[PDB]
Amino acid sequence: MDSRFAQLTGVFCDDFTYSEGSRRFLSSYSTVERRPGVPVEGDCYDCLKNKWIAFELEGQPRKFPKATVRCILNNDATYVCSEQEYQQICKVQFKDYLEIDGVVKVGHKASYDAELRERLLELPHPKSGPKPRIEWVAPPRLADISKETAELKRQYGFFECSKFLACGEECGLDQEARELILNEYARDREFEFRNGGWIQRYTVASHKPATQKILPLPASAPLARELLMLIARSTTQAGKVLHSDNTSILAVPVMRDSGKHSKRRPTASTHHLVVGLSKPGCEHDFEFDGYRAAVHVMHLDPKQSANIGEQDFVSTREIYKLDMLELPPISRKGDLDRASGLETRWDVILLLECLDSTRVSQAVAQHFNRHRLALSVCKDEFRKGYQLASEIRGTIPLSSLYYSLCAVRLRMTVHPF
Amino acid sequence: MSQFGKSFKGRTEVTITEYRSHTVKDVHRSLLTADKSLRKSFCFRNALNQFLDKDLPLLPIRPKLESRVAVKKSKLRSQLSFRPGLTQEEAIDLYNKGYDGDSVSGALQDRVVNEPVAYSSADNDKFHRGLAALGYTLADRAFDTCESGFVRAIPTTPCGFICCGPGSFKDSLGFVIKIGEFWHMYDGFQHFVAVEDAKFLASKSPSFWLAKRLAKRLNLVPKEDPSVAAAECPCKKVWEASFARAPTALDPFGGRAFCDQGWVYHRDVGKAKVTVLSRSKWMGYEDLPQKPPNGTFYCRKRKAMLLISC
Amino acid sequence: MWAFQEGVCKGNLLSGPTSMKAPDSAARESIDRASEIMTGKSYNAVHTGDLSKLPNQGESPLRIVDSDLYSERSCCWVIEKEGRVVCKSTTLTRGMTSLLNTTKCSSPSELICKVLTVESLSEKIGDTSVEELLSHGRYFKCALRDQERGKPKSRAIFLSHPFFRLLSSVVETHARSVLSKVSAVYTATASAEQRAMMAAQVVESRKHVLNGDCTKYNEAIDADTLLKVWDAIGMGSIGVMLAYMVRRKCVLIKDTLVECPGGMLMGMFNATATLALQGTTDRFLSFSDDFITSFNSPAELREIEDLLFASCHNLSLKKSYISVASLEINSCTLTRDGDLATGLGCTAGVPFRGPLVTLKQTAAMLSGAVDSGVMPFHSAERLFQIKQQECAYRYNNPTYTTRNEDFLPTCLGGKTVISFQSLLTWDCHPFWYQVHPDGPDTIDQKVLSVLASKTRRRRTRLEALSDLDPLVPHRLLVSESDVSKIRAARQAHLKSLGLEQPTNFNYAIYKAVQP
RNA sequence: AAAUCUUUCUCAC
RNA sequence: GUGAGUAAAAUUUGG
Ligand SMILES: [Mg+2]
Ligand SMILES: [Mg+2]
Ligand SMILES: [Zn+2]
Ligand SMILES: [Zn+2]
Ligand SMILES: [Zn+2]
Repeated sequence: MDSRFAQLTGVFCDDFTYSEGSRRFLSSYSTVERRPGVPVEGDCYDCLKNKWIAFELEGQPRKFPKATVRCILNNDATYVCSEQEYQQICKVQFKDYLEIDGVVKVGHKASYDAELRERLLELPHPKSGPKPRIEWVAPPRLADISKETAELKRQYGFFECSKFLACGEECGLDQEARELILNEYARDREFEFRNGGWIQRYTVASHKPATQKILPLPASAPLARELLMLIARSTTQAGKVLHSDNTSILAVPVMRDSGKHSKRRPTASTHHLVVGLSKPGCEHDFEFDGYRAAVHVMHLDPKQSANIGEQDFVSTREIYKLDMLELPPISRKGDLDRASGLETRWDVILLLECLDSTRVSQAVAQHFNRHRLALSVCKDEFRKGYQLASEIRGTIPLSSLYYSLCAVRLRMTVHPF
Repeated sequence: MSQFGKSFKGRTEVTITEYRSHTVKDVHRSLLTADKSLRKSFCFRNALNQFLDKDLPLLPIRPKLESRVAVKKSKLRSQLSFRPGLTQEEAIDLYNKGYDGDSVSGALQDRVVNEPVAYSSADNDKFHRGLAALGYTLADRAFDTCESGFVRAIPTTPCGFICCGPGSFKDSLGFVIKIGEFWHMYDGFQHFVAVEDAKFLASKSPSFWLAKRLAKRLNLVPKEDPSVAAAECPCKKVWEASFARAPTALDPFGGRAFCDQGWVYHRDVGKAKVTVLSRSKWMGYEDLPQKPPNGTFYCRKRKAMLLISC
Repeated sequence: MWAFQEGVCKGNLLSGPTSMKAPDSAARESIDRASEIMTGKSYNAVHTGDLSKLPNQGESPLRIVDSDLYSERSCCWVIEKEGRVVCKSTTLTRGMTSLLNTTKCSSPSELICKVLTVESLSEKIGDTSVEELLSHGRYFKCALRDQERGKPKSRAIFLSHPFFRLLSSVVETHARSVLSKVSAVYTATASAEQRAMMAAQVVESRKHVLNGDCTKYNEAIDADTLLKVWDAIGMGSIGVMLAYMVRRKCVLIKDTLVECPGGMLMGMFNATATLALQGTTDRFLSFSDDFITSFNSPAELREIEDLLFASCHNLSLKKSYISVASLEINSCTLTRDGDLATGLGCTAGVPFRGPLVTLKQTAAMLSGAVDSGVMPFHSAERLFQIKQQECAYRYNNPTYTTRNEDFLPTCLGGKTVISFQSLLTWDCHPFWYQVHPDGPDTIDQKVLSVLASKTRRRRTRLEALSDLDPLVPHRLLVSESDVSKIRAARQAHLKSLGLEQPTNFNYAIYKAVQP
């Protein structure tokens, strides 16, 4: 029972009728309409339902019995009521926005504002930093990208073979030969055999990063789509060799070797060693009953495997081809080779960007877009945007970054902008 | 004891939104685990079978789009499509029919969709999602006011143009821009240049509606003068450029500023709230009379509860 | 391949980066950077510009939108076991429910009203006090934000307390309102392309265009700057409480609490940070940390740099650049005349994440591309056909389908390979409606949603209150008896017409079928 | 063993 | 295949 709502309920029921003409809602703030001889338990009394309706502000409950129906008035020009009829009545009748006292404002000053402000003042504050000196210069030239590529090449060097990147080409073996070779390679590495599947066991870790170099580009990648599909399939069906039309792989879960009862099935976080085949001629050749093939492995955690396997190689290639300039032939190392280079190597590069879960090529592409659209850039700082070695670690990411930089250099060389 | 008590411990009453938030299940997220989740226990296979045998033979057959108009590539612009919500009676009837209450309630709110389009037609009509290049148009004139929006400080439904919000000019719009020492008046079809010699508004076509508006704004006397000319004008560029709409009503001249020394003009500008509570008869309620003053009653012509206000 | 595009290409055709790396190192690096800036040796964090022009919203009523306060997204909840603090990762809905249970408040607005009107910090609101709420709301949990294109090393994001979320939501709503009032470019209804076009027009007058990003944006926005902005826009004690919690914020790295006095922890306040600059000058079009401005002479450039420094928007020397023919903002690139620059641009590929949902996403992407003029329609049709072929390669296996109906897609054992124009025109078998971008959700989408609803962090034994009458407000109070009554009534009415589950409603199809 | 602090848990029915 | 517990149980991962 608060006077501040007298007006609010006063307009709540203009002339509402319940039986023939008699007022349906009787206001408790008015002597004429108030019901004598009975206690007041609500702002208004509804005779048809013989109920009581009380008006209260948003989050400001009133001391009324639970029987009385509560009609909250939100601060955002919307109303409440337990009964849909009363809700509609108040929504229609209150079309005029009448401000009611007691509503808390966003700028409300609490009794503890001073104490909190004093505590904040006592707390530490930052110090003014130095004003930077900015020199605007022309964007980097071909020489800068060449220097970046040379720095990467000198620091990291190259692998003798293309490792797993060579798996995009046929190994020359048949499905039976491929299956037997993969199973025998798994057996050779002392992989545990259980439930008709292969598992790799580890006890101790060197805790040092694996040696990382740059992978030379194979001639082409006709089996990119098959390889990606197989990678997507295997890590969700690990243990047994999986086959495609022209290639096969084997994903072996990697789990710890505790003892008698260590672990029998892979868990959502278990990593996988993916094994693929390619033509022999590197240090990874494996021979068995007259069949020889280069076996290449790749260690992937579930997120990396899912990311790699879900990429669409063919559609990406088509979209890139839609609005592309002529792609020059390139050599194994990514250099321009008009005499003995191949255009198909570009497809291989695309495959690499799919195999790299870090997707550093995206960062390089964004920086190159900025470079192409730029007229003037900050001195010595814009160029540093091409140095991303510190941001990544691993053979595949490093090769992807190197070949992205090589692509930038080739674009500058062949089609200057 | 009860899950309600365990969850909302210490509270015997909670808002419906809070209760529903605990049992939300129709939120989809694109994640790397989709393939594994779909493979697990052949859940997608079972769902496909269930959809084919139980849900597929319940979707109504809707007609295919046929209307399309000639279109040509143009400058990039923004297309606003206004989809009205469901009326109270239609929503109640759909709920009674046995339709998912959540989806029906969700569509009660009016929607405005923004899409960048690089195609346009002579009539300047909207296009279906992804079919602007072909030219399939939304054959729907939703009583395009654009007079109400232009005058109102905050238009109830923006149309994607400067009259009703951010955007460019429309056919029935014009602008007056002071370039250097001249006033360019543009309507989209005719461009004129005006200047004041001593107290007049010297222009080639003083009778132009925009010329009259500019003269009234500057408080001058229109005068014919073919000698007035301008070297070049960007009036086409500003016409096809999109400005921001200020939340301020029109000036006494009727123009709303859009840029420096620039104003936009529009040629065309110089009971009871019967409510339907539900589609059912509520027991213990009055019958609808011939003259229901202000109460709620049940209508026999339409099986519904009608509330009469004022 | 992206390098040899004739137009502009950001190389978005592949998915973003991802890994299982723990979020400890990134969060520690961010905290160390914020601490270094606090020492005034790396970047400026002291706000010097004047914010007197900003309007005061102190008299505006205090309104809270309940829907934004509940979500299936993660949040941090703090409990006291025996004297120590334990931070638990829950869903925002569960966190808000726990907070209301602790404070015995029916709705969050009631909680704010009670908190703002306590005679002292020691006063008890339910089973807690404002002092305890402030102490608990300063705790954050660290997680890794992955799948961000162009970021090989993933950044760290932070899960906050429900109380912090409540205050932040209020203040950010009011800050967005103030922004919309300051400049009409900040309307609620404005797409990235629309904002880019408006910026292009705003900038067409001058010769050089500076497109800038701010380096270490979150760490350089100190609590003092936030308090200054909130006082300028009249936030009262809410802003003081938020600034106090931000200054004393502690981040749970692995199993140790680390103090992070400086910064705002990765986008807790975007509108306020924007107002920090937009409130000092008008010659800037800025969103979060990405801004664009225009100038004619080197003196104007020096003035721009001085304004940026005074507004604590440290220009990024690695990405910011000057152009004359292009205008880049919100990742959208336009010409100075407002036209979209030729090339792929921001077009992104659709990874294989289901047989049907992938087709729907590809249809949406191609529709967006063709509508904006990125590529011609026939190219889109060819790409759609190629995508259907690839989906058939991926998903036409017994593990996904045991059907062979003719009208099904080739990826679901069928034979029909629909055309893009036919699909978009609705000249297709009703089964294809779900593949339409505006059609109903696909089978796989519903499967994934229902599977997600049963995860550990979201599973609940509560009787679901679904399929509600569209007239009952979502904000009304209900009890267990009420829930049972309405559920029983709905089930009984459904049984009276011969159904066990409700019929899925699609507004597009319903409207199209309407006579 | 590798893209190396990651490849990991407990209990009841 | 069901539930419960731990600064987490994969819709993980926030504005
Ligand atoms: Mg930045
Ligand atoms: Mg940015
Ligand atoms: Zn090798
Ligand atoms: Zn309009
Ligand atoms: Zn002109």
